[PDB]
Parts: sequence; C-alpha cells; structure tokens
Amino acid sequence: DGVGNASGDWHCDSTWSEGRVTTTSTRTWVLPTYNNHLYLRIGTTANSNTYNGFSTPWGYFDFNRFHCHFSPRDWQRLINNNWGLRPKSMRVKIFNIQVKEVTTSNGETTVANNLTSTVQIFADSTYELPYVMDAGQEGSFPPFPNDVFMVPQYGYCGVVTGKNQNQTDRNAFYCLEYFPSQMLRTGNNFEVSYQFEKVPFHSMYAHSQSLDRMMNPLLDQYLWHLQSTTTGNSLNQGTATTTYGKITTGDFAYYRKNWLPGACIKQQKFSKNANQNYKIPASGGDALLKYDTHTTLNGRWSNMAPGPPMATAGAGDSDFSNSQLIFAGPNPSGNTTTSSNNLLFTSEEEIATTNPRDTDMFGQIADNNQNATTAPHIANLDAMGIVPGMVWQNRDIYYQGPIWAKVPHTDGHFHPSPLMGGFGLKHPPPQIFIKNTPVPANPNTTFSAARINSFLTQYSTGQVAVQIDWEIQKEHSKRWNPEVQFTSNYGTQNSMLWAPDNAGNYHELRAIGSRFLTHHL
Amino acid sequence: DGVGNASGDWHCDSTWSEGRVTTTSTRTWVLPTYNNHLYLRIGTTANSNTYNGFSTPWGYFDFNRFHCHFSPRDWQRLINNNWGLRPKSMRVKIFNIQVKEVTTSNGETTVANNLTSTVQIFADSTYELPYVMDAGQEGSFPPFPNDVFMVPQYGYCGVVTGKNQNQTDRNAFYCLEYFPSQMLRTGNNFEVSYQFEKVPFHSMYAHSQSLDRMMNPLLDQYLWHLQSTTTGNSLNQGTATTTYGKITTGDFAYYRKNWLPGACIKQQKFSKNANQNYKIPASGGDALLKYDTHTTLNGRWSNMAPGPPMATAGAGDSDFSNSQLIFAGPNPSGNTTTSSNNLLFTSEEEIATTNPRDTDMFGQIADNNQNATTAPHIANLDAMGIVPGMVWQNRDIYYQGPIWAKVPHTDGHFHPSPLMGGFGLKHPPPQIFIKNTPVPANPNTTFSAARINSFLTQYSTGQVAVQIDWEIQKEHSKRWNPEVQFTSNYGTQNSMLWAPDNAGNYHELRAIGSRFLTHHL
Amino acid sequence: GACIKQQKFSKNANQNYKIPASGGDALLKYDTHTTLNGRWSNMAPGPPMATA
Amino acid sequence: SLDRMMNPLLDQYLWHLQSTTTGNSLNQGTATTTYGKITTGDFAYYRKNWLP
Amino acid sequence: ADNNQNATTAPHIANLDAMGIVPGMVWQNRDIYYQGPIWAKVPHTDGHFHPS
Amino acid sequence: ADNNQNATTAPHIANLDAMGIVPGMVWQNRDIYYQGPIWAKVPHTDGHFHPS
Amino acid sequence: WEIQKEHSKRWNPEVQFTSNYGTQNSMLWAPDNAGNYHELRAIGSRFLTHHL
Amino acid sequence: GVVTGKNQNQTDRNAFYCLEYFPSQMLRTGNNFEVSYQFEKVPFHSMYAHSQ
Repeated sequence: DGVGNASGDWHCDSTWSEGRVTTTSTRTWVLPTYNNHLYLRIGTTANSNTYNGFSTPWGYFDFNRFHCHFSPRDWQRLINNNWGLRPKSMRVKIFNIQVKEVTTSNGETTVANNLTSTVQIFADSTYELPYVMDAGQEGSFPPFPNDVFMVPQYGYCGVVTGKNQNQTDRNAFYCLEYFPSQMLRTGNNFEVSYQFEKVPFHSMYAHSQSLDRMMNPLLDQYLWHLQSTTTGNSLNQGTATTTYGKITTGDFAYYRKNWLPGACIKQQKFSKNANQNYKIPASGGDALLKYDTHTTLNGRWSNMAPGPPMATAGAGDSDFSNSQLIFAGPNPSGNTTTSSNNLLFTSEEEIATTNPRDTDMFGQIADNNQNATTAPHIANLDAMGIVPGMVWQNRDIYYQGPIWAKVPHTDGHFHPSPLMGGFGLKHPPPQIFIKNTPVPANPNTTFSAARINSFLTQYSTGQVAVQIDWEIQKEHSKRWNPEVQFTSNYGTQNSMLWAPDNAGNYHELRAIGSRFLTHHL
Repeated sequence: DGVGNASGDWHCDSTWSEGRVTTTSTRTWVLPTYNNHLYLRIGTTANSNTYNGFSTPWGYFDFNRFHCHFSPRDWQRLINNNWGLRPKSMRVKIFNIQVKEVTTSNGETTVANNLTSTVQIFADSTYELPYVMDAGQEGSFPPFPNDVFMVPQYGYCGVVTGKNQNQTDRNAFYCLEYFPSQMLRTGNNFEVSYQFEKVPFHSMYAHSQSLDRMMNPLLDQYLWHLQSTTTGNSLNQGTATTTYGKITTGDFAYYRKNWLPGACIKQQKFSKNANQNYKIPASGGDALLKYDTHTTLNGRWSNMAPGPPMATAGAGDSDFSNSQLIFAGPNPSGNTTTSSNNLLFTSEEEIATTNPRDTDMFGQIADNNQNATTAPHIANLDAMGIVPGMVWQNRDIYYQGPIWAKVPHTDGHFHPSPLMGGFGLKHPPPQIFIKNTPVPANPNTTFSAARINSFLTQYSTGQVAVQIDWEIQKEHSKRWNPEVQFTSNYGTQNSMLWAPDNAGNYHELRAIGSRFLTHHL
Repeated sequence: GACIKQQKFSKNANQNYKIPASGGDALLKYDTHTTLNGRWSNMAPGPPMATA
Repeated sequence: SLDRMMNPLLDQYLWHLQSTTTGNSLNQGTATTTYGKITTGDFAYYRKNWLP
Repeated sequence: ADNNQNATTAPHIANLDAMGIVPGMVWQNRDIYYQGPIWAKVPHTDGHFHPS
Repeated sequence: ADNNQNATTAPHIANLDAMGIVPGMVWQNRDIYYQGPIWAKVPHTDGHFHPS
Repeated sequence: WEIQKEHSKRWNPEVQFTSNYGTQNSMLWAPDNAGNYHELRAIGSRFLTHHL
Repeated sequence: GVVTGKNQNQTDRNAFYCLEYFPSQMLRTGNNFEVSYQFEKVPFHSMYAHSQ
C-alpha cells in the first residue's frame, strides 16, 4: 500500500487446544549488503577440512530452532503434559520493510529513508537450491522476542574431490537472480504457506521398563539351557559334565528374549577433570580428531558426532563423549573455555533402557569354538550394526535444539531420523531468501560496457512472523504414582533464570530435554 | 490512510443530560525510548523498602485521575447538583502519530520525520499483566488540556521474600513482545472500548444527622436501665443501692440503639506547628516509620496510610494524621518543604457522623468484672474490627484523586472499596501499552549472531482521546433551607485561581472534595 | 462470633461496687461505650452475645 | 506482594510528613516539620488501597 | 498468646475482650420479643455489615 | 500508635496481636491438601462471614 | 469436578509438583515390601502462580 | 521396572500400577464374561523350507 501504512502487526502467542498447539513468533531483523553485491567462490585446501563453494549476496531466514517458537513456560506445558509432538502447518510473513540510505560526509555517518528502494524475496518451494538450514548453525531467531537479529548470509558447498579444493566438472554454481523474486518497497509485504508431510511423533517420554526385564518376574520360562560344562566353581577344573536346567525365575540374564538392543558404535570417553585425561593435542598427527571415532568419506575424516543414538553419561557426570551435544552459557569469552561449568551438557541417559551405552560396547561375542583342548574366548563388540529384532529409541529434542532436518536426496536411507534430533523431512520448510536490490551510485556521463562497481550504501530492516501448527498427543497413562516434571528448582537467586539480567541480557543457563513423563515398553 | 491525512480530531467536552454526563479529553503526548530498548531487572535490598522487579522498554497511558476528565467548572456542576456518581462506559483513541529521527552531527541535534517507522500499541483486556495503574502515582494526563505530557515508563514488582531482594522460583517475568500488538505508521490509528461493571454510586453528600441521634428527641424509650449502684455523687461512697429508671427524653447517650459506628484503627496525630511535636527522626531505629501505625507483611513494615475510613481533622486544623491524603501546590521546590502552607490537606471530617475519629479511638471497654471489693476499670479500644451492626461511610473522592482501583485477585476480600478513594473494580479499565519499534543503525557487512545493540535515536508524539460515560443521581431532597455549595470565594486576586498565571503555568491551589450537599440518615 | 465485653452488674445491691449516676466517675464512664465525634454512647445492647 | 502492587519506576503524587526533627536521633535536634513528596524507592511509605 | 515462648521465656496469655469478625465466624442474632420492636431502618450509608 | 505524642509526650506503639476485619482488607484462604477434607457444612445460623 | 485451566502469560517456568525423591530402596506412593501403602508426604494444591 | 545399574533401588522413573484402578466386571456364579479381538494385518509365517 503506502509509505504511511503499516503492512503487518506484531503477533507472538501460543494457543493451546485439544491435541493442538499453535505458536507465533515475531522478530525484528536487519539485512546488510553481503559481499558488496557479489558472488564469491570460496574454498581452502586443508586436509580433512578442505571445502569449496560460493558465498552469495543473499540472505535467508532461519527459524529452525525450538526456542524460536516457544517460551520456557510453553516448553514446560508441552513436555510435562504430552507424550508426543510433531509439526503440521506453517505460515511466514515478512512486512514493515524499511530501506535505509547511509551517507558519510565529514567522517560521521547519517541514515535516511530511501522510499523507492526495493528488497527481493523468494521462497524456494521446489528445493532447487542447496539446503543449508538444517546444518545446526547460527542465524536462527533469538529466543527472546525483544532482541533484533541480523539476517545470516547464504552460501553453499560442493563436491570435494579428495583433500584438494579444486573443482571438477561435477561442481555446480547457483545464481539466485535466476529465480523469480517478488520485489518490495516499504508498502509491500510477503507471505508464504507450507504443509508438513506426515511424520511420526517425537517421543517425549522415557521408558519405565528395561528392554531385558519385559518378563513376568514371578514365573519360570518353559525353555531350558546349558548351565555348565563342569562341576565346581573354577574354570578348567572339576569333572566334565553337561548340566542342563529349566530357566527359573530369578535369573533373568538367562531368559530367552524376543528383542535385542539397538545398534552401537563406540565413542571415546573424556573426563571433565583435566587430570584424568591422557594428554591429546588439538593438532598434529596425534590430533584429537584422530582418536575420536570418525568416518572416512572420500579419504577425509569426519567426527562421528553425535552419531547413532546411544545411551550416554548423565549431564552432571564427570565423563562425556561426542554423542552428547554441548551448548554454551554466556560466561565464555572468545569461543574458547577451559572450564566445563560454562557449558550445557546434554544427556541421552533416558534411553539406557533400550539402547547400548555410547562409551561401553554393544556386548561381547564368542569368537572361537571351544573344546576339551581349547578354552573359550570372547571379544568386545564395539560397533554392531542393525540385525533383525533390534529396537531402539531416538535422541531427544532440546529447547535449544534443531526442529527438523532435510532427508538427503538419495535412493537408499535407513530410519531417516536426524542424528542431532528432530523431524526428518523429505520436503522440509522452504528457505526464504532476501537481498537488498543494488542501487547504483552517480555514474559516468560517457558510456562504458564495464559493469557497475559503484553503489549507494544501504541496508534494510523489517518484521518477520512465523506461525507453526503443532500436533500433540496427551498422556493417558494409568501410572498410580507421580511423574517426574520439569520444574523451576533453582532456589533463591540474585537474578532470576529465564529472565533478563541487571544489564538487560537474556541468557539460557540450562539445557531442557523433552523427556520427563514415562511410558512402559 | 496517508501521510498527509489526519487520523483523528481534537475533542474536549462535557455533555450533560438527565442522569448522565459524558466527558471527553484530548491530550498531546510524547513517547521516548525507554531503557535503550531493553528489559532491565531492578531491585534493592533495603529492609522494609526491599523490592524487585523489571523495567520494560514500554510505556502506558494513565487517565486514572479525576481532574483528567473534568474542568473545575464541570466538577462544580457535578458535586453541587448530584448525590451520586459512577462510571459506565469508556472509549480510548490514539491517533495522529509522528515518529521522529534525531541526528547529532557537529554537536547540535536536528529532528526529522521518519515516515516508515512504527509504534506498537495493545490494550491488555484480559489482565494478564501486573496492573500498576491504580497505585496513586504520577503519569496521569495533565489537568490542563493545553499541556503536553511524557508517557510514563512501565514496570512492575514481584514477591519480596523477607527483607532480601533475591528472587525465588515464584517470581514471574513478563515480556510484552509476547503479546499481539497493532503496529502503526503515521497514517494508522488505534481505538478500544470498555464497559464498567455495575458498581455502587459514590456518595457525594455528607450526613445531616448523627448516628447516635437517629431517635425522636421528644419521646422516651420504653426500655429501662441501671442508673447507679449507689446514692450520692461520689465513687466508692454512699449507700449501695441498685437504682433503675426508665430511659427518659433528654439523656440520649443512654438510649438503646440498633446500630454502631464503623471500624477504627488509631493513627498517630501530628501538629502543623513544629514546637508542638515530639522530636522524631526520619531514619534510624527511632524513625517515624516506627511510630506511625503500620502493618507487617512478611516481616516488612508498611505505613497504614490512609487505612480504613475514619473521621479526621479539618483541613484547616493544626493536627493531622496519615489518614489524610496530602497534595502539593506549586510552591515547593525539590520534593521537600518545611511549611504546610505549600500543601493541600484533605479532610474526612464529614464522616464524623457515622465514623470514629482517626486519632482518638472507637470507644472504651470495661475490661474487668467489678464487685463490692473490685473497682471498675476501663481500657481504650484503639483498634476495633467490624462487628455485626456497624455502619460506616467511605472516604471521599477528590478532584485531584484517583478514579478507580483494581480489586486484588484473591478469594477473600471485604467491602472492596479502595482506601485512597474511588471505585473498586474486579475488571478495571485496561492498561494500554505503547513503545517505539526499534530501528537498527548501520550494521556490519559480515554476519554476527550477537544481538543488535545499535539503534537510530527516535521518539514519537501523537494525540490521545479518552471518553467516559458517567451515571449521576440528582438530589431530590426535601430540605427547606439552603445547602452548602462549592463556590469561588477566593476574593480579590492578583492572579485568578484555576487559570494560567502571568508566566503561563497552570496550578491547582486547592483540594476539592465531592461532599457539599447533605442527606439524612 | 464477635465479642465486645460488657460490664457485669448484680441485682443484689451489696455485691456491686459503689458507682454514682453522675460526676466524673458516673456509670456512663464505666460501661462499655463508643465515642462518636467526642461523645460517649452506651453500647447497649451492642453486638449479639450470650448473656445471663 | 500486597504491598508491592505499585510501579517501581514512578513517584506518587502524594506527600507525607518525613520527620519532626533534624538529625538521626530521637528527642534531639531542632523541631521542624519536614514534608516530602513520596519518591520512588521508599515503598513502605506509599499510600495504598488495600490492607492485609 | 501474646509473646513467643522459648527456653528462657515463659509463655504469656492475655484476654481478648473485644474481637471483631474474622473469616470463619458464625453467630446468632438477638431474639425478637413480644414487647420488642418489629423492624428498624437500615441507615443510609455506603458501608454496612450484617444489617440486622 | 496508642497515644498522642506532643512536645512533652514521647510516642508509644503497641502490638496488634489480634485484629479483626476492617474495610479494605483482602486475604487468601488456607490451601487444600491431598490428605485433607473436601468440604464442610456451613453451620445453620443466621449470621456467618466468609463461609470458607 | 469443574476445573479452570491456567492461561497465564508468564515467560519463565513455573514450580511444578514432581517426584524428586531420588534413589529409594522402596518407591514412595507405592506398596512396600510387606504390602503396606503409606503416604509419606503432604501435598498442597499451590504450585502455579498468579499475579495480584 | 527400570533397573538402574546393578542395584535394585528404584528411581523416580519407576511406575506402580494398581489394577483396582481399572473398571472391572464383577461376576457371581450366574454371570459370564466375553471379549473379542481383531489381529492387525501381519505377514504370513513361512511354513516351507527353501529348495534352492
């Protein structure tokens, strides 16, 4: 419409109904000019870290993280009362757009409105561009609604061939100006809608049974087993006798079972105490990248973090592995710290019921055939892939964690649940790209065929609103005794948690999982 | 609509009809940026003065005071002609909104219009936020229609636990961006309507009878009483005789009565003459807070001011108590004065008919059982709560006084009439919040996930209009002789009262109650 | 329920202390009374209470 | 809290007697009636609509 | 009980001679008499409590 | 404050141990407990106050 | 039973009634070794908060 | 229920189940009980051995 009419309103809510919750988030954004209106190819040849790609002039909106859409109170209502969650529909608006001229004259900068400038926006619905939004990276909305955020710069990668960055004929370039975009002046606004595909509910419960205890404790099995090959308590001694017995109540380690625990790949275990670790450098041939479990893709090492879902240490335990996601509090300065008290540790220990431990093993296998002259021998199974009859539990979603990931486009995949948590989606929520339209500066009055390198310095601000419809399963359980609940236990504090501080800073001092309520196997 | 079209008009009126008066007030406001767009938690640990809470970036409109809605002539028409008053409906408009850029270059500031900036507005109709508007505080509209006022900054408190400010798990934080707001550019306007719940009329009359004189002076009672236990005029002397008599006309202190005066809690009495007071310091262990009647809430002292409704001294009397509200004239400088001539004293003395005096007592009680060997003894009743059969009169409303208060949300309450005067309301007129939308400054051209700390300096101005429908009860009394009226008695003046002065200042030099007309019990 | 104590008198003259009808010691003083604008009023009957 | 229901950022327009004397001590100093506006930060002195 | 007792402080009690109404009280009105008044006019006032 | 101070009379305060309800009070009821009673019968009486 | 759901706009998390009991030889709120059912805590109803 | 480590002690995640907390039919000698069920679609078991 006009320059003096607002093209949208501020909406932040959570609306709760039966089997349904709708969240709406509104933020203020600022968009700079990226790469001085240029596409730049980027890439470094650095062993395993070798990459190549392009940084675009464009930018994109990332809401992918849960604390974007929920207050800490709403996250509490969700995880205390409900067994399951999943997204249903989505709507995004971009409005109240303001383009700013910035001028420097005497050495000090002034800002004015440019009323005739445009900003370009398009959503990629058909996924024709590389999808970077699921990578677990910064640029998501700030969790606190009053904070203003910079729109992140868009860029992508391409095939790395070996450890060298040089491109081959299979590398692709993508110009985003080669897409239809809407162009918006201050009166214009943008809107797009999306439908989530049907996906299994996330499990917001922990199991109240163990996979190996699923039996009736009062009863014997009708199955029989070999109890011993000899009399007495000692190995390689006594009389050789095959002793069979009915499998009685009270020895439940010997019970025949229908199901097996899930897959495992062992992780290296580290201590939060510096004195209990061996001394492993960050770089060199002995670098810690070497001694963590890694995968090799085309000759390059990649840390297997988090990896397949596995039980891990408690968040307050001394030991930890790469199977645990780590978040930071405010206290660190400069992206490095020597103290674990400044970090937020994630624990999967809830799934220790159905899942093998991350740092222990799947089990121990008998690797020979014993006989009268051959003693039995066992080896550890450190990594055991999936076998018929296994059941397992996924990693938990976190309030600081990602909501979804895009299932890679491949003909094979197995159990397409993202390993950092959340909802695997063949077609995920689309990326919405935004750039400032270049405004040339004062040109030469004689013609040149050279491209224009000279531009007015500009940036834009505006409002973005995301609405997500969530489907929730309420807990119907018949458990008699009270559940674990997520509560505020923090006690007496100089400054409230989950609130702004003395100086106006909003920090998240805890990591909150979704698993409080329980369910039986 | 547009930038060149006004979105509202100036309306200031009082419209008088039968049983009805409608007031309309229009003011010009200015809204700054508060806390540099931040939420700040605030709190000091100071014994009884310990508090905690948050100051918001937002602001809110307060019309709660009577001189906002009435001219001194309209207040006169009301209180001379009418026995009763109460609000009925309300409508608020906010319009003609102007956002200003302010720039500093050479050391001197310039102001320009920013046509694309917005201001955010919402009314909290469902009372989900702490209601601060009834607290008897500054930020109400100026009584004089030509004056421009700053919009007050919004903030709230929370539970104080003991005398320490530290928060517990019961303290709540409130983000106002977590509410749906309308966003307004210069062409946009805002409107909201409200209905008052049914409330008893305020009594604009004083009683022309005394609670203890309600009898017929010409007649005896048929009741009998014990006149004396002895002959003669002296205590503990004479012959012991039980003497009974009919209760005759002319002794009206002995008459049996159906009703009792209201409740009392004694106040300390102070003199406006410095030499007639004992010397009581402002601070220390002997501080005046100690020797005023106070209440203890969770260990903290609070002055009981005004307290329950009680008769008090005349506004021109030497003595005064905390039961009297005090207003200031212009003369004081620096929020302190040693002279009472600069203040406006409020008097409740009209209610001395039905109410016990604030500084005297409810009465005197017989605290023993006398007998031949035991002399009778009496004690003062300083504080007597309500007993069946009491009747009382509320504190009066003042032209400088608050119109309403929000009845606290609690399961018990008794006679929910605000103690500073006015209309107790379960659902009061809503708070209407307003803030300037942050406009980021020139950002960095490389991405950072840090929040934006850099902002264009802005403020907004505009117009606000409040319309209240009032219901009034006209006086029908059969009194033969003339009433007391509120009049201009001021005599010959160098400068008119209730008018601007030589230099253009508008001051209120008197405090005007509502009680002039009389009514019989 | 609520209470405000009353002075108790005997119908037997010898069991009462000697209280005159008038004066500064007058019986109006030693009965429970209320003060309204400085005046004493006997609190008779007063709030409902069990009695003899 | 019932006694904190106010806005912590704002003063009342009400005035009160702060002290009857100069100095920090009882029964000492010069006898002076000192009045002041009731400022933000002393919330024990605020006039209130409700009682516990 | 008007104090707080402790190992060094003996407990002390005072009489409640006049106690106003508190939440949870129940009471009975005075009786009507054959020689007594039938009605009274409730005073015209904005407050009153249990207008019997 | 149980007296009236003056130049020759120091101020004096007493404790209010029992204070009945006065106009303008607000209060909160006792909480219900999982081991606690659900209801009570309001006594049959002509007066009662806040029958919780 | 009729229940009112909490609609509050509080940003930060509430206090909740939870099982905090930790590691136990015998579960609380469950029968014991010998078949006895005991209640080892007293549970009020007040966890959630509301502003005045 | 969940075994935590090699120790039997329960944690807060252990659940108790009272079966009297379910609706039951009660039967005297003349009464009888009946219930029906539908299997979900499942692959046939293979009752053959492979000849290749």
